[PDB]
Amino acid sequence: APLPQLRAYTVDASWLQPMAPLQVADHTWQIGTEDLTALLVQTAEGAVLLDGGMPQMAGHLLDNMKLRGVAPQDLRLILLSHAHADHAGPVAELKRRTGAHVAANAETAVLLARGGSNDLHFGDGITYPPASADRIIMDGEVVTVGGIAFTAHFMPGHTPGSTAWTWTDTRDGKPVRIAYADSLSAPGYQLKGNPRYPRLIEDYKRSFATVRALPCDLLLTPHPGASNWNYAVGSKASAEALTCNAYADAAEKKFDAQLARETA
Amino acid sequence: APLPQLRAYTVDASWLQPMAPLQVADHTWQIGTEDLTALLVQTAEGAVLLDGGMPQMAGHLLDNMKLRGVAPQDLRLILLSHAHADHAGPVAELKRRTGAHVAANAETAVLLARGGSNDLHFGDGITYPPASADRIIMDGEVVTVGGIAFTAHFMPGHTPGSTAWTWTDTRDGKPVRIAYADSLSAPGYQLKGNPRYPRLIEDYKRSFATVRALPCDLLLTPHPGASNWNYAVGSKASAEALTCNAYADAAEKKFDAQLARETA
Amino acid sequence: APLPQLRAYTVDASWLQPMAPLQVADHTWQIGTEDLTALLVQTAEGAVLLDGGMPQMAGHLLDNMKLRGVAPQDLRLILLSHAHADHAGPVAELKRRTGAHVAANAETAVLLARGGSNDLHFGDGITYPPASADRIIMDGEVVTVGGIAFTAHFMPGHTPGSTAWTWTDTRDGKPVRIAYADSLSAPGYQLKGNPRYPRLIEDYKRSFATVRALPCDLLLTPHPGASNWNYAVGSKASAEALTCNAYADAAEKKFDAQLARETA
Amino acid sequence: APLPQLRAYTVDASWLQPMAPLQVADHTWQIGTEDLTALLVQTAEGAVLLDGGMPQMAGHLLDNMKLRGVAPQDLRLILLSHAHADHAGPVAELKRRTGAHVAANAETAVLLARGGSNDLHFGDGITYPPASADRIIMDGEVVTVGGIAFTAHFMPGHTPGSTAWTWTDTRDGKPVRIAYADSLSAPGYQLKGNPRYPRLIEDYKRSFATVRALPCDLLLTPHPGASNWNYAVGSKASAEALTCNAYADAAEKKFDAQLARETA
Ligand SMILES: CO[C@@]1(NC(=O)[C@@H](C)C(=O)O)C(=O)N2C(C(=O)O)=C(C)CO[C@@H]21
Ligand SMILES: CO[C@@]1(NC(=O)[C@@H](C)C(=O)O)C(=O)N2C(C(=O)O)=C(C)CO[C@@H]21
Ligand SMILES: CO[C@@]1(NC(=O)[C@@H](C)C(=O)O)C(=O)N2C(C(=O)O)=C(C)CO[C@@H]21
Ligand SMILES: CO[C@@]1(NC(=O)[C@@H](C)C(=O)O)C(=O)N2C(C(=O)O)=C(C)CO[C@@H]21
Ligand SMILES: [Zn+2]
Ligand SMILES: [Zn+2]
Ligand SMILES: [Zn+2]
Ligand SMILES: [Zn+2]
Ligand SMILES: [Zn+2]
Ligand SMILES: [Zn+2]
Ligand SMILES: [Zn+2]
Ligand SMILES: [Zn+2]
Repeated sequence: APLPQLRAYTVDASWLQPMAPLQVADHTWQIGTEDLTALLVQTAEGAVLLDGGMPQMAGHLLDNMKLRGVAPQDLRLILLSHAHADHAGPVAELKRRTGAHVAANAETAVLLARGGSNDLHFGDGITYPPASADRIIMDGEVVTVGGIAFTAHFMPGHTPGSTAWTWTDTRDGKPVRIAYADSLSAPGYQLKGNPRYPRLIEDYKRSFATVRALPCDLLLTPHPGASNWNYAVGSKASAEALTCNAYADAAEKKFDAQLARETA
Repeated sequence: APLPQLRAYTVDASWLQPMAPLQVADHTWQIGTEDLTALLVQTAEGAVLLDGGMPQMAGHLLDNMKLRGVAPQDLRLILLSHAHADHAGPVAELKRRTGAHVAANAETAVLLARGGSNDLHFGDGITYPPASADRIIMDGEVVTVGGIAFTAHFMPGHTPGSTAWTWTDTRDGKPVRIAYADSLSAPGYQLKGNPRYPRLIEDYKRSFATVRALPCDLLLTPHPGASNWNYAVGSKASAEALTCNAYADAAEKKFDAQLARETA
Repeated sequence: APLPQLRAYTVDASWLQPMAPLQVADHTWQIGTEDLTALLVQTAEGAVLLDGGMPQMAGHLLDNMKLRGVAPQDLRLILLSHAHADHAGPVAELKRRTGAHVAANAETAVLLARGGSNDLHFGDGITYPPASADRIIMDGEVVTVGGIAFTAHFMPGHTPGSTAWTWTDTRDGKPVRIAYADSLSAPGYQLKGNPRYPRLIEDYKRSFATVRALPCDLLLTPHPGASNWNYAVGSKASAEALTCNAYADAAEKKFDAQLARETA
Repeated sequence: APLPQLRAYTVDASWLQPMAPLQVADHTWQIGTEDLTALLVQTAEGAVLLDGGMPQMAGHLLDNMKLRGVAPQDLRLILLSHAHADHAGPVAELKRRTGAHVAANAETAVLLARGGSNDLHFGDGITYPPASADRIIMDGEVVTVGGIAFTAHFMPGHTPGSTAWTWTDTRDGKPVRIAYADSLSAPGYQLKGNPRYPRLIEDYKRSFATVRALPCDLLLTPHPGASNWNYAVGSKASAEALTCNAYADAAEKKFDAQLARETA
């Protein structure tokens, strides 16, 4: 009776289904897969990448950047929603091949430093190549690349360092406020009495109110289904997209029902 | 046509076949599995562990230490042959649960810090939970725990930081010189003209002569088959064990034949 | 006209004035200097150290532990108030010489990892030997060593990872609730409109209310003058010590007057 | 009798004496001070910096890069001779302000990671802001930026990770082989029987022969006096510069006389 073999982190095939660069605004592009968000922001002084999806998506992201006329040495910054294998996966390979820097808060940096290992809820079941954050960011801090200002909004819950990013782009000259809000889900998390996360419920509740008050005209999430984005239809992808109020309100209802069932 | 799924590092079942603590000398014990070496050294001032095998062997190692009367807080040091997933796997979990420190050289420390990712030959196919080395060790440096002196011998080749450890134990009062020599194999390595490792052949050749001159009465290797150890038979495990000369000479012949076929 | 020479972090002589182990409770001891707190907690399963003061105090701390019958290998844990050079100074040297582990939150860990460099308010003027945190701690998490439970209380302000620690000791069988609250001062900090710390005022205000509600019978601070401790008189050191209410209330008044003068 | 105050790392004023960009070859520039080398290499695809001198020289280096028409975001790589405070000082500040990556070997990376603390010979007397190496380099590995190939040559001795860099530039179309060899000095080092560095003498001797065989037409050293460079005279700076043979031969004679006096 030998010890069990290691089991690989397998996902649905749609998470690894590549797609062409879908345009979100004048400078914002979706360059990930159909069910995983990876936002590219093109400025005059370089490019910014938000999330990267699964670790094996590193080659696909560079091809889309090549399609948008972005050389690897033009990627200047990498911002993260939260440092899980399905979002910060290819960060390590992207740093070695692009010369880009990574900005994250202390909680995301320490989770990124150990490659998702020793997760508060998943243990070591979702490991990915570790990377190091080059700039430590605080709540409400502004990061500027090529004139576009990125304001950080801490929304702890899914991970201790879950961060939502807001920036103002344009759509035919008219300004649009984009809000890339992180996941508000707790899949299989022990909500009450968790010794690894004692104030988990208080952080989720504060994060619900944080997402409601985000300056947002167009909302995006790491998993596009959470905000009803459908990258497959391309032109009509943002048709049924939720607001920040509707996204946080629906997430809180599923959180309260989940908390009530945990006490049962 | 989606991107490929991640594939888990799977090994032969004998590598994960637990065994009772086999005695090597008065203070040296084999507490790993049948085909993976994990040496425990009991002193009066604490315990020292050499290697740990696969990551999922962390629970098995603590049970054997419990069988030998070693509490988790008595493990004081963790020494490594080389920082691969099948040898330094459970190092991260052991540090969190035992309060032990890890001593390794700079090359093993940087490979251990990124959890085996970005391997010079395997890329990211053999990732394990990352750990941090607490003490950086040089070639020929002595580490002393409870009166037993551990001398490091750098033997680069399999990994840039492959290290052999020598210490003198006893067997019924009579001293015996133990040499835990690292692997001298190059499974699928590009030996000549490797841009990631330009002086690979020069390091292997120097490591062959290094193993021959090791002060050794009893030889052990991370994979027990490399030195003809058979942990299954227990009492007669060291019956057909090789010398340091025979181990390095056989490894060099397989290396030269492999190098000659690579040029073909 | 050459560039300026580096300037060393110099303090008042009383901060470096060694003292004998002063007893705070049955198991709690002050083993630092006269104007710098370094708390030693002796249990049956090991010892815990809270803060260490200046970097050059590493030799003095081990001598006091020797006076209390604590060998270097008995120090099991190192807890921190905040990772500044005058409190977490000798942490790096203590880890190499004691085999102890360090527990801190993500913000204290990243500041400890870069040795106090790139401080949000002091830049690189207060660098100390860097150390690595072995266990990442969350708000309200309990750390247990030898039966004594240490509960963490995040109180950001002086540093982003300022932490207060509470544990219950005894004094002749009678239980006493000890609260080691971190500094609530902001010496020369830009409080309003700080780009490195946008929500600085909101964190201080929340930390003021956090200290008021600490379960505390006896209060201690990293700088003993902040809570009116006088380690010099020894037996009557805790005579005029402040409560948690009086400490947080006085710190908030000095904070409000400082904020009002910054707007002037 | 209080503990001693910290003492700052003070150097001669000429080490901090700024100078205008002196031209070494078509693409190689000296942009450091008069007695500290900091080499800038301008290519079409970016710029490469070799060493940076003292930590307080970060502002001076960016001004010279501005004089050469190099924006901060054009510095792509930072190479190091060895990670001491007087050579790798401003590496941490340069990474935060330029978006550049650092390439070094494992021994230089671990010394750079702890900011020069716990030095094998100087202890903690020469601490500088810590930085992290982004790419780990092996002996003989080639690093290419903008068409210029940088070959690494390990020459351990002054530090365990001392590295010499060779690249081929031009001087009016004619190619010139530049060799930036690291220091071969051992100021106050215990050469024989050093427990922190057992094979110190064997590494110096091997490094002496390594420098002799460097492909070199023009030699440069971190301290320009070691190779008889005089940056002050500008146009005639390379007048009396030594060869690789003369530099290694003179360093070995001073090493042998120093070793013979240590035995006395
Ligand atoms: C670690 O990645 C996740 N978990 C998994 O993929 C497996 C392990 C699973 O839980 O089934 C995780 O958390 N995500 C989220 C999110 O909302 O962020 C949701 C909803 C589920 O998918 C990813
Ligand atoms: C990464 O671990 C190893 N490789 C594998 O397990 C797979 C990936 C494989 O190569 O088939 C590796 O190297 N080892 C050694 C050794 O001699 O050290 C040998 C001989 C083969 O087993 C382990
Ligand atoms: C970095 O250490 C401190 N600052 C200094 O020592 C110098 C630089 C200084 O500010 O004069 C710092 O902050 N402390 C505190 C505290 O309350 O924690 C107070 C009140 C002042 O002393 C230490
Ligand atoms: C740490 O920096 C050095 N040492 C000092 O600056 C002080 C501490 C000193 O030794 O007097 C060091 O080593 N260098 C070298 C070199 O050859 O690299 C020489 C010759 C001396 O200067 C620098
Ligand atoms: Zn997730
Ligand atoms: Zn997810
Ligand atoms: Zn291996
Ligand atoms: Zn192996
Ligand atoms: Zn402070
Ligand atoms: Zn202080
Ligand atoms: Zn030096
Ligand atoms: Zn020097």
